[PDB]
Amino acid sequence: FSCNVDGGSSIGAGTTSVYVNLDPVIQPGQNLVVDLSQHISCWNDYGGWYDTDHINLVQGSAFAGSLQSYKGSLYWNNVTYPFPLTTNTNVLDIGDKTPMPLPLKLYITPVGGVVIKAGEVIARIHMYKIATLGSGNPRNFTWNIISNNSVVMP
Ligand SMILES: O=C(O)c1cc(-c2ccccc2O[C@@H]2O[C@H](CO)[C@H](O)[C@H](O)[C@H]2O)cc([N+](=O)[O-])c1
Ligand SMILES: O=C(O)c1cc(-c2ccccc2O[C@@H]2O[C@H](CO)[C@H](O)[C@H](O)[C@H]2O)cc([N+](=O)[O-])c1
Repeated sequence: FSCNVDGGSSIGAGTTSVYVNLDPVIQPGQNLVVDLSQHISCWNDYGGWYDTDHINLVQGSAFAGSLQSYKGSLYWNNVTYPFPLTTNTNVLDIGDKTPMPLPLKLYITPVGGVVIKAGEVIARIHMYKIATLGSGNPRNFTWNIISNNSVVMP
């Protein structure tokens, strides 16, 4: 099982930064929408749904410390969860060799000028993989989400 970010090197586990582009200006009462499906894609390394991979996001996925007061909802594979995650999410099965954009979005409500600083971590999303055959070769991933640009709110 592997993923990449913006079509870069293949990733089988571990921590990777994911750089996003956000609307530079938002109004009071407006949320930021981070569509991670545009950045992270994953696939099964055999194809044909041989040794199908089972992927979920993990309780403890959270905002960056600086943004701890923010509110959020996380969309994963047809379901929306409050963020930070206090439960794991549903499981997404991956079996094609052709990369699948991850069905992952984050909706962020700023609480408490600059609402997002360019270059700062926004959120840390933990992901778990286990496959079907043998031990399933469980793997842990972290996606550290970072904006390329600042966002301001009047
Ligand atoms: O385990 C890894 O860390 C890892 C494995 C592989 C890989 C490459 C070639 C063939 C099979 C591979 O892994 C198996 O894939 C199964 C179906 O997805 C299934 O996931 C199996 O459990 C798995 O062993 C690639 C990378 N990579 O980042 O390019 C990473
Ligand atoms: O090892 C497992 O069985 C397992 C691991 C994870 C996981 C994936 C990604 C990042 C962190 C993860 O678990 C945390 O690991 C901490 C120690 O490193 C620490 O042990 C935390 O308690 C733990 O939650 C998810 C699942 N899962 O089923 O979604 C299972």
